[PDB]
Amino acid sequence: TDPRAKWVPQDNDIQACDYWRHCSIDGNICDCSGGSLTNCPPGTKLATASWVASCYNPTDGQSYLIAYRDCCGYNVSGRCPCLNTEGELPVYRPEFANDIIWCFGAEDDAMTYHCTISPIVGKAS
Amino acid sequence: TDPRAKWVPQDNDIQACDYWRHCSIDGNICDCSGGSLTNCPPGTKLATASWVASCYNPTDGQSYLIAYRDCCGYNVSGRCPCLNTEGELPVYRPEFANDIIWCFGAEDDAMTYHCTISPIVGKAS
Amino acid sequence: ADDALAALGAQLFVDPALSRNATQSCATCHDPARAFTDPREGKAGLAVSVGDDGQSHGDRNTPTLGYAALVPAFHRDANGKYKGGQFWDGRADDLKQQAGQPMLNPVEMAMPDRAAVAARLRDDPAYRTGFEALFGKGVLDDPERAFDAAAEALAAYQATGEFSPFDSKYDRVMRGEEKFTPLEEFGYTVFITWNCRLCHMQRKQGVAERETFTNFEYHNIGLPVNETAREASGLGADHVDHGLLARPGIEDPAQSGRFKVPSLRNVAVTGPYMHNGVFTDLRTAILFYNKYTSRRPEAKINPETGAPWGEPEVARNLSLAELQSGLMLDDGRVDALVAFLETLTDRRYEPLLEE
Amino acid sequence: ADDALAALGAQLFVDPALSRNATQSCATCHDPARAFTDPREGKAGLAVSVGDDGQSHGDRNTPTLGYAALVPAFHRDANGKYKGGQFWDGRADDLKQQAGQPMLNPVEMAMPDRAAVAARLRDDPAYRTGFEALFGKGVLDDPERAFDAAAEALAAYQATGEFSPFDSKYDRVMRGEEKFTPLEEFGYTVFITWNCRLCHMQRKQGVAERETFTNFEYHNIGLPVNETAREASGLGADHVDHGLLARPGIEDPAQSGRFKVPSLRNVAVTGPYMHNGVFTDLRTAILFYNKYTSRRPEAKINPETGAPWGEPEVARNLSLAELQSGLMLDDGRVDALVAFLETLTDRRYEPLLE
Amino acid sequence: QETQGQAAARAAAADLAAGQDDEPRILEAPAPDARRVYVNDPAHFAAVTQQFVIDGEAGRVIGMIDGGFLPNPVVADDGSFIAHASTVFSRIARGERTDYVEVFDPVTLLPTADIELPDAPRFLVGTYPWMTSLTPDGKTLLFYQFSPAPAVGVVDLEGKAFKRMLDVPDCYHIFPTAPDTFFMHCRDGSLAKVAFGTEGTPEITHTEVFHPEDEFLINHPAYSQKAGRLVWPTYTGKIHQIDLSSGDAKFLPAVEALTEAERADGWRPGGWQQVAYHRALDRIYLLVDQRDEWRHKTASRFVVVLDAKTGERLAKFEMGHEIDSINVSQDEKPLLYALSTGDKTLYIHDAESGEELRSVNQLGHGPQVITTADMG
Amino acid sequence: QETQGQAAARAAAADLAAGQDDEPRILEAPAPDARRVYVNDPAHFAAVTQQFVIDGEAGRVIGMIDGGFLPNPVVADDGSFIAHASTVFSRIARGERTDYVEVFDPVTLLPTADIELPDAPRFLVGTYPWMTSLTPDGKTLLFYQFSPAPAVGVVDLEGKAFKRMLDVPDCYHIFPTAPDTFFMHCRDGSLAKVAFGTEGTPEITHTEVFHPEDEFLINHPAYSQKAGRLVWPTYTGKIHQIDLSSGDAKFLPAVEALTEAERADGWRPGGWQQVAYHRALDRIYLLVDQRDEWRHKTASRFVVVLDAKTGERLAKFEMGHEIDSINVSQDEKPLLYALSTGDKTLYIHDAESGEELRSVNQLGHGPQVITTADMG
Ligand code: HEC
Ligand code: HEC
Ligand code: HEC
Ligand code: HEC
Ligand SMILES: [Ca+2]
Ligand SMILES: [Ca+2]
Ligand code: NA
Ligand code: NA
Repeated sequence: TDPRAKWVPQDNDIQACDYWRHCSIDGNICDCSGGSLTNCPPGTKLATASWVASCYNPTDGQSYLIAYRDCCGYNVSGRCPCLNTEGELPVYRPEFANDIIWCFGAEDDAMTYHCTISPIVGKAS
Repeated sequence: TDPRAKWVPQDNDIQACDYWRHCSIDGNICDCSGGSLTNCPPGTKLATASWVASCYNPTDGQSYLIAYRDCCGYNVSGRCPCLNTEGELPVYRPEFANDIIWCFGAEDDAMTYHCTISPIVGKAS
Repeated sequence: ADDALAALGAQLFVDPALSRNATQSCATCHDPARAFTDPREGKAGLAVSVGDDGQSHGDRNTPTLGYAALVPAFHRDANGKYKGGQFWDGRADDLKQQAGQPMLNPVEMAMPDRAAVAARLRDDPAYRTGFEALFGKGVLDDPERAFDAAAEALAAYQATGEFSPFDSKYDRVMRGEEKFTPLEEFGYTVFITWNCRLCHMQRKQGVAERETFTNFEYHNIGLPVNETAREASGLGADHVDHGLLARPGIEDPAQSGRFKVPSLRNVAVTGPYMHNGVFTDLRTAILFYNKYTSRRPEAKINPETGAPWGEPEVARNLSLAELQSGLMLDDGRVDALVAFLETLTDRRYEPLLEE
Repeated sequence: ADDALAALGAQLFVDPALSRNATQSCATCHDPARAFTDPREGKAGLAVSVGDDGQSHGDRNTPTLGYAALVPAFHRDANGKYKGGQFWDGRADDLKQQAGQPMLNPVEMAMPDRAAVAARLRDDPAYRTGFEALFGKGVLDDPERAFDAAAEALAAYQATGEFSPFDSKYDRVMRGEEKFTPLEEFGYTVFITWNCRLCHMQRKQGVAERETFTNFEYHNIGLPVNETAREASGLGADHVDHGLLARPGIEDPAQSGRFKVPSLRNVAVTGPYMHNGVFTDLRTAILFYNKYTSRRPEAKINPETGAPWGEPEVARNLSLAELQSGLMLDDGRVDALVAFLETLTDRRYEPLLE
Repeated sequence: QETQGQAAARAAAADLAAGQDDEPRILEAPAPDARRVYVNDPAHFAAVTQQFVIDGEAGRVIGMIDGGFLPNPVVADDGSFIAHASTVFSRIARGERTDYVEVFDPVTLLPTADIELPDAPRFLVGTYPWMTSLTPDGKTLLFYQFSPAPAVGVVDLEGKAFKRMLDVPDCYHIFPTAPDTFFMHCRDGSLAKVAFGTEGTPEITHTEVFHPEDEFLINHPAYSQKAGRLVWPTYTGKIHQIDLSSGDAKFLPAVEALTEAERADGWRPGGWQQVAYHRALDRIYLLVDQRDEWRHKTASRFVVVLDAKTGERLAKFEMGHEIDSINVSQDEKPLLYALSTGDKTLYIHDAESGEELRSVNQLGHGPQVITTADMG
Repeated sequence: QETQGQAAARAAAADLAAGQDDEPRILEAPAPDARRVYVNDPAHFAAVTQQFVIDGEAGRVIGMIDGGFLPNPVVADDGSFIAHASTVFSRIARGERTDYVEVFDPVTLLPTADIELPDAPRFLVGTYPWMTSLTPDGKTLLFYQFSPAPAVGVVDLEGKAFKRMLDVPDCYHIFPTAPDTFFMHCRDGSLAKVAFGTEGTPEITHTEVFHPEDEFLINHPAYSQKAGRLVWPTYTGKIHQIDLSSGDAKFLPAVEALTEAERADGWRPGGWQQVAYHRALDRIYLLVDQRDEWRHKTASRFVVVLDAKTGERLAKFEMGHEIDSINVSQDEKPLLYALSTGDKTLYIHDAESGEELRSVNQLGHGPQVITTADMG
């Protein structure tokens, strides 16, 4: 609730903005509009582009590479809005930038933003 | 503020939902987005249709017929939203019904609802 | 004074001695028993009136003089709209400017000149007495003064309460003395929520003190030529009635085919309707407005002939923004407007409302 | 034990006596000095290899044997994509089924038949003893058993830590023992956020325990013909290499022109690239991917020829969803990718980088 | 006790612990069922709008569907598809208007049809469910037009094409009863039966006037197509029930949702979807509260529940929130859905005890319309 | 003390009492002036968005403009027109994408140009004012394209036509310095100068690399076209000032917004439009608060005002609200505009003393970008 304080990850609620994997999420958690943590809601199109972050997992003390992928071709969901910025760099380091609509590669050239999934893509560093 | 209480008109602030002329308004007060009590905001188009109501003017003890006209061809303003239904009858008595988008006759076939104006058209009888 | 000038106009009004053949007074065409309109049949029915020669027909319908005293003098407001005046094309500034015209008009009362009118006013000893007490000695001896003075007396007379008593059911209902029937109340609501109120209410907003159901503007509602009237008047198959453009001094081609919005007071008993008396029934004048709104075939057909309404006499500068309201009056709403419009009938003409 | 079995395959692997003229062994083409690929220049450069006969050329580039032991046995998964197997077209199920084919392939080792392979195994007293200790007495007198035991010993040898040592810099960085240079780390980041990690990672998500930079799937990336390699193979200018569709049993035309996703381990030291050797430079291999994304004139051009890439050898079943990422790899990212890939070289081949 | 976001946290950690792989993809929504509920959000007249597809049992959003300006949602009772009539303009809320119907697969939510309506003929009004309506066979969608005159537009969903406008009397709403027949309610107090072909003047028949000029019938009657029951409250909680199941109108006895003492104390219905009808239970649910007589669109805090045959009150629930709209699942042990336009939340109640069960928050900007499929 | 609503109630009361008539009509917005402020609402990625046109002095909404998906608003410094690069889709957020430029008359707000941009070329991103920019002559709009590679689109507002795409290296943002020239910021830490003749490859010079790998420059630098002053805060509050008045980039002394002390107590810039620059006062305004190093997009409660020349701190303002974006009018005795995404309110402060004067609430869903014209 203190938005300026260091962000404190938890590994117990994926729909909350402090879930560990959402460390550099921007927009809306897909799990809140019929997607899941790592899948898009029906009717939307999964981008192949991502921005990444190394997100600390309180649980195993390990850092994981989370490659956020957008689910596209719908109007923004309006549910579980979240913006975190752990390790988020400015647009000129696009690989780590999260204002960008990461919808590239999405079916049907879908480019509108609906929500963001939080898959692990490897070990950090 | 008790939404179920009898509505009490005032003749001292036109942006408040209890302003006397808004006794059957539905939507937004044009004065809150660049129009005025009886004029449309720039870029929007004035409907010629209207629904009417007899609204009590507590300044003069007289009841006036207010024929509300919509300003159309913009997305809803989102400012000074109000819904009042004094004497408001169902859709089948459309001259007294206020869910209808009264945008007919607006220039350029504009039919999107932006806000509503509250001109007097006569005295009540 | 105000009593006496009027009283003198009263006499002039009814005096055939102001026409060439002495067959015709203002009252002949503007008959008090019919809301100051012409009950007589000409070659175009009641569309147009016959002058003093018993032959010549006018090209426009004789309008009521009731409530004409409420019309502002002709002017252009700041929103560049012409407003007010007298005649259908507002070519006279006011009642006094208008009054002398029927007198010298060969299609109407047909006196050859002001002098011939003055000579008439001298032959009557009561006019010598009457005009001299209001305007001075030997006023009848000066054709200009005599003719101006007759016009003045006639204008004063038309401004009496007698011409505009405001004693219709609508007035009684607005003063609280009675209520509308359910049909009239529905008519009333329609009228003030549909496009009629954009033209046939004095003000754009607020409440008028002496409503006469017109905003005094000029509008081309796209009426066709009235062929029989136009044939009777002898103006020719190629003639166009340009409305307000015909006012000397109006050059603007956007004014072509625009006519002054009539007061709808007494509308019920002063058919036929529009500037060329083209429509017989009140209902037909109302149904005309549907040609701009309705999608149905029947909306393009004049119920009185079964044929299309007709190409506009003037096919430009139509009030499309006001006329194309996007909403069609159904028969329920039409019936309701007739009922409402009948409530605008002055008290003394409520007997004619029987028909 | 698996020790002894592997030790026997290690003898067989370097033994030219399993070729017709006794001029070549698995190691001739899969030269352990070159990440188990062929250094030898032919009628078609290093694009294809020359067999025992001194003139026959293959129509495919000799792949590394490093990490091939991590590839699953051939199978179709439940989302309907074939995965695993051996050869560029997955025509072998596993290392065992693969091993014997070179021995009997006329354009390679060219033994006539299994019996001739057995006869050669009998000439060496040390084979009698090694084989018999592992598979029992008289194994070498039965050609079928001999040949199969040979293929098994070869497969076991290729499954030793020697072929898949995971001692590359990439492995050492992921163990926390060292860091990537800024450029390598950029390349790694680019690799995992761009379309590359849609085919060149084991998993779709989660962390792989032994990453070999291939999901083992089959994709037609739309490569043209290697015109000289094709000329040298003498397969004909009419011939189309349909990749996976060539595996017996595969009938589905959606698989025509599809090849197994190579493991990118040691990629820096096993050029030329792709199933046909068409690209001599790693950088070319990477730039090839821009042809689906870049709108710039130069992306249509193979930098090694100066000319257009060439139509695909097989112009259907292109992996368009994956390849048309909508994003073009600029010079910087291509540089960073080269750096990243180089970190996938085994410790013993770090000298081969230069 | 454990929330769905907690369950999902726990399952992701366990997949990570076990190295279980999973391909990221587009989910399919669970099969439509009785406890699926759609909440439409007219967003207080915004030019674009959202419907939320919700699993009422879990209280989980299982899907969404975008719409345009004040769309009319419909949901095939049988669960086979959903559709809406919707309106877009070429420049957000200006320019060329296109009215169109989309039909959607109810699992993938992909549009399987996009049908242009010519001449932008939709009635733009705050969403009345019964202003666009599916025939019982699901092959035709009927939409009201008001301008230039009341009319009903016919859309063939199976051949994916607009068919025609029908001219109708001065009447409102569309309660289909047959593939070619629907009723409307007329200004003169009658119902009109409209029977229409592919061409020709529709057969139009009026019932008698069933209510006085001064009894006001609300804009959100409940109509159960499968029961042909039209439940029409008045401003006073007087309930008109019309049985249209014979294919003509049979006027049922009027019931009062509120007692005389309650009415003496200012109890009146109020809200948006003020009334719901449970078909299987033959039960009427009316949002009521103490309110001035012209506060008929404000939220209400109480649902009365009454036997549709006797008018007997069975329950009066205190909803504990400001409710604008109610609806019920049509299965046994129905859910009573209670949508707060103010809270943008669907409260999901047990309709028997009125207990709040769970809720779905964050449903757009001004959600107003609840639709359930009658599947059983 | 009288509010605008109250003053309006009295004028209307008096018109009614006096029997004054007036025509209902479409108002013109007051002439654009220095205190006109535009608030854009990217609406948290919603498919349609709004621009509020605000009279800064009166704290009154004087008009609005609708936009599509994450549109880029621009405002001609001379007040003669506004424009946006916008994005629509044929079905709310799905289907054929049309990117376009509209130019608007700043008093009727009517569009005067609608210029289609071939091939959906716009960069879609949280709104960065300097991703779409007007050249100083107002004749050309330049918009950034990211896909498939960095590029800049050239739009002729005078002939109302798209012209061509410009190839550029790995660079970002568009800072027009002239009719044919704009700078960008590059991944290698240089600025690129792009000069576009008429035809073929633009001429691209690079500057000196002016910051290391690990000095992070914000997505919303302030840029004053008429000053040629590029003002670029880093995450730490280190502010790069670049001069572009000569045509080529002269690097000004780098300056610090927070103290070396202050940075040690966790004072960091943070928000959206973190920095404002007053042209005539040569002055920098920065939103700062005590925050973790990776909470750089969160709201801030304080504004620091520093001398652009020396780096001296002129004021510290306790804004009294969670502010995300600031900007200032460019007149004398400037207003300091403080936009709270959270409150959806433009708080209008006196820039001298930080006092809150007035505010305009209800500015959409998540308003973010404040634009002002620089008029004198
Ligand atoms: C029949 C031959 C008439 C006689 C005699 C008089 N009038 Fe008349 N009047 C007549 C017509 C056909 C018209 C309209 C012609 C046109 O060009 O529009 C009129 C008009 C008036 C008006 C104007 C009313 C209005 O515009 O609403 C007035 C005030 C008027 N007439 C008065 C009048 C008087 C005072 C007369 C005797 C002095 C008189 N009229 C004679 C038809 C005939
Ligand atoms: C301005 C665009 C108008 C609107 C909207 C309506 N009316 Fe009208 N009306 C108008 C004019 C200019 C005229 C005279 C036209 C001519 O050239 O003659 C009229 C006339 C009538 C009449 C006949 C009156 C008479 O002849 O004495 C009637 C009965 C009438 N108008 C009624 C009417 C109704 C009921 C309307 C709403 C449907 C309506 N008018 C609209 C100008 C305009
Ligand atoms: C040159 C003439 C070769 C000799 C001798 C051997 N191999 Fe080979 N190998 C060669 C080529 C051109 C290919 C690819 C051909 C194709 O059809 O795709 C191969 C392939 C393999 C593989 C599969 C590796 C993979 O798919 O990633 C294995 C496991 C393999 N070869 C091993 C192998 C052994 C054990 C040999 C001695 C018995 C041997 N090869 C000989 C080229 C040549
Ligand atoms: C699936 C659609 C793929 C994507 C996306 C990428 N690669 Fe790939 N790669 C793929 C296949 C099926 C093959 C073999 C192609 C053939 O038919 O021969 C390859 C090959 C390479 C190579 C050559 C390696 C070798 O020959 O041993 C390299 C260096 C390579 N690929 C790299 C690479 C990079 C860096 C990518 C992202 C830009 C990438 N590939 C995408 C399958 C797919
Ligand atoms: Ca008449
Ligand atoms: Ca190779
Ligand atoms: Na003239
Ligand atoms: Na070659």
